[PDB]
Amino acid sequence: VLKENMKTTYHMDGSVDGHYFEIEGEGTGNPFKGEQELKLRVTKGGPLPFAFDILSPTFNRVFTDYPEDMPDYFKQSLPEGYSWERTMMYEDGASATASARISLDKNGFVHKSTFHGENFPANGPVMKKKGVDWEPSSETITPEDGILKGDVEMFLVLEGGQRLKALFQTTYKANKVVKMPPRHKIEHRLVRSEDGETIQLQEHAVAKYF
Repeated sequence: VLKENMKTTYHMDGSVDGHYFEIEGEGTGNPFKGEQELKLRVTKGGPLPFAFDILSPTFNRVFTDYPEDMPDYFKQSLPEGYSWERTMMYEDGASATASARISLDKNGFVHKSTFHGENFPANGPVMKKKGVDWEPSSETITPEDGILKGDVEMFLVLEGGQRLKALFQTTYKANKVVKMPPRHKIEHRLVRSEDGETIQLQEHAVAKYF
């Protein structure tokens, strides 16, 4: 079941323009408040030649503060969990796809993901490691049959305050029939920091009615 402090173990396999890498880590969060903290480590292919921010939204909508009367697609999917697939199109022609499965083991959540990135310009801000943080965002969640579609414009903040724009589209798929919500939005705030070789992420997400 689900408790007010849930742990996660993370593993990602990925590549960006031919550079293979793997990341492992741990998280804790309150899924009813929509808050989580993650500690991540590059275990293969480090150091990464690209800004970490292009990966950070891959690292679980169970951690969303949902109103009491709104159907919670992600919490309903437990214990079996859910999976998602995402495309990410940047304004400079770079593109990425990511996918993840969210399941449970004896300690809490198991988060397994892959990432594939392509055509990030060599002199662009991602390959120059100029990313600082994503802007807070508002993602439109649209039910279609038994799955959810997510659409969010994302803005990567660079050093100096310039933004790099991207369009994120996601399909969320529970393993079973759940009660579908209405069309709604999820507001996110994802913040990145570091402690030595450890990447730290914090997310707060809140579902809201239109």
